[PDB]
Amino acid sequence: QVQLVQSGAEVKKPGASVKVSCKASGYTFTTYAMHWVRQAPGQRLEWMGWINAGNGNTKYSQKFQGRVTITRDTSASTAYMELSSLRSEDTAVYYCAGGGGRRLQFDYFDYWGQGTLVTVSSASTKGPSVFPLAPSSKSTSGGTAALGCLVKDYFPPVTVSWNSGALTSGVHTFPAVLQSSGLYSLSSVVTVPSSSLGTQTYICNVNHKPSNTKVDKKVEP
Amino acid sequence: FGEVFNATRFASVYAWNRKRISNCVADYSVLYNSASFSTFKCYGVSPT
Amino acid sequence: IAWNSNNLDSKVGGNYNYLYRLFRKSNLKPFERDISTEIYQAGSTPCN
Amino acid sequence: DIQMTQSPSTLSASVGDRVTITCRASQSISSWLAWYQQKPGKAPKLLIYDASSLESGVPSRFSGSGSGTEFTLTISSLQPDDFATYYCQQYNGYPWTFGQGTKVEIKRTVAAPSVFIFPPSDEQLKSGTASVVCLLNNFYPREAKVQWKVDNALQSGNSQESVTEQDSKDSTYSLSSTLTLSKADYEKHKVYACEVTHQGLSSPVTKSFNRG
Repeated sequence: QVQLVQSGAEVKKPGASVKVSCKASGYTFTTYAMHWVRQAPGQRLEWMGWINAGNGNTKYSQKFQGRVTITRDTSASTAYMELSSLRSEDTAVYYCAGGGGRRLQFDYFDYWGQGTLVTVSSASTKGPSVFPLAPSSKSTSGGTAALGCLVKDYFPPVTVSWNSGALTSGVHTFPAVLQSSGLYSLSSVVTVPSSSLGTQTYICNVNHKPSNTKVDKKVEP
Repeated sequence: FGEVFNATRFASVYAWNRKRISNCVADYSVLYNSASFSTFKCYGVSPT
Repeated sequence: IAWNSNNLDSKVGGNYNYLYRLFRKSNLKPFERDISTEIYQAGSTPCN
Repeated sequence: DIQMTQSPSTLSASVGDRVTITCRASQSISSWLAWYQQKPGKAPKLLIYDASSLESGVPSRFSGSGSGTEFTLTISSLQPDDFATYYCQQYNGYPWTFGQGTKVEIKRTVAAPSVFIFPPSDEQLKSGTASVVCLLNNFYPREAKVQWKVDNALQSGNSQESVTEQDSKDSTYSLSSTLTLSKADYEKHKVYACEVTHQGLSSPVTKSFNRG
């Protein structure tokens, strides 16, 4: 079965350029059709261009004309993409597609790369600030209350857990949100029977690898 | 053919010059594969 | 039989699903398919 | 350029049922199209090409149809692996576009939310910006509404909404409303309230507190 794999995550800055690339593994290369397409988060997919993995042909888009380029290396059987004059919009996930096989060209994407994540930012690495989310006895709902562990003003998704896997029930971890300041923020929450409020110990567990920080905070009701 | 391709001073485009070349024995082998011509191409007649 | 058809085949801006050979060493014996693609060798400096 | 818009938008279903999707085109298409399945956080998988053909390795349930402009996908029985969006691709002309996204969700008696608010933490009060969290958990309808009422006034622009994705086991939805502001606004205000309007709820429900 043909498969496509490619590079990991990237982070860049405005005005720069980035080079993503995907390696092919196909039973024959009968004028193969590596063929790029991108997706801004929560948006319509957008199509880049197609390289003629047979020889050299380079039909490109039109919204992206004059600033993106594509090449490939025959011996390594990989496909090379290049974009310049980046800007905050092109924050997206980038995809390799193609691989007809029977006939030589199509225009439908039947073999998809597992995805490449590109973030166009102006900030830099920063640790996440942490605050507890204490409930009150005012809202004792069915003898159960909610509780969480906020994270604010950080940049490169945070792995969050409660008492290092000790708790699994009712856990909730919301997706991140961009702010005006250009920093990300997350809120994670969970509810427990209020009966065990004052007699148990809950501490969220956050791991931000791009800054290597590990923070724990006991929640005081 | 040898001297035109190796003439030392070529004219400018507007004053291009001709040669009523005739009654001779061409040989396009080396001219084809001199391995130095950045642009050989033509029409009407196949290169070979 | 032949009939005009671009209303089905000419994707606007350009179709590229249709390819045809241009250079081959031999003229083609009737009724054979020669799918495989390689590179052509002309005179000296043969290219593979 | 060719425009591609899908009229259905989001849809609803339950296991073992049939669904239909419409993909309309601004111009005429000569049955050039394909249908992609995309689970969350994965890569697209192709299902149908040339608007009719069934590509190998897929369940036989899927089936295309249609020609000209209005195009249709349809599945007989609804298996679990059908729970994701679906896109339509045109390839009649140049720059090839895509649809909007058509998601399907399991449908069941509406579950009403449980509302929660959190006052800002005093450690956050040391920093210099104020954060307020209004929470909604396990409410099956997604098109809900939350508004903030501070000192008996509505508040706009400074609020952000983040909504979870529906859980397989839970099959419900959960939401957080965050209100952020600078300290100078904080003590200037005495009472804080977030209000939520929900289909399952009999009446709009207000939850609130004041400082201390």
